[PDB]
Amino acid sequence: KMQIFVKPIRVKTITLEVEPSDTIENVKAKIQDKEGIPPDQQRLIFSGKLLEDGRTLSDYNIQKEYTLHLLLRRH
Amino acid sequence: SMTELQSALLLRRQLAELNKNPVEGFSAGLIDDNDLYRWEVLIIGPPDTLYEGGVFKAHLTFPKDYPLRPPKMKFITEIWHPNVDKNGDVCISILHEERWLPIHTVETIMISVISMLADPNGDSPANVDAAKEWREDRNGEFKRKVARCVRKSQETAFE
Repeated sequence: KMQIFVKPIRVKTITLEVEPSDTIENVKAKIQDKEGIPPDQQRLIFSGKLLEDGRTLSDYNIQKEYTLHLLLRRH
Repeated sequence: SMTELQSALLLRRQLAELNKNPVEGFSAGLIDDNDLYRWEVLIIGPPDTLYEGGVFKAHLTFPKDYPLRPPKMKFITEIWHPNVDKNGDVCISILHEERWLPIHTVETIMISVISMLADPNGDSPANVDAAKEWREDRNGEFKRKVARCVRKSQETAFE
């Protein structure tokens, strides 16, 4: 018996065009457009926080080229 | 002054690195943007462990003379683990004072904490109760307890 690894070959990174005034809700809506994930399946994470839908990217000091973390419900 | 400047420069560069190039399995950042020494982190229960899927919030507090001295870590989310005190404090060897070195970063610490969830250290555990259940009944009560912790953590994550 031995051990091997398996990774997806598809690029998992999502690229978005946003404004600092966009809310986390709007960002989740844009993620759905590209990947087709319903908003209530996503939670966005950044700087060690669960980003709340009602706040803006500006509220979290999210600048250009930053990367957000995507949490999904497991089925 | 030099010590406060060195510690801040390192934490700053680390923060900027994680904002743009995060590492899979955790997110880390500042609780308050004006304080570089009080971090908060979200840790995902790694795959193929009893913690898999859990969303674990924790705090990571650095001294002014970092990297000479380690930070202290405390889980905010409730968790059942031998190396996690009942109060949430994380007692692992990499944070004493496999040991602490002035080259370790937030990323290096999370790698050790993630491995901890897969392989606890049996020397001087912080939760003797959890340590006993993990040695004697790993897939029974211990797995049951950890499963509850995991469920509760996912509840607050999608609130």
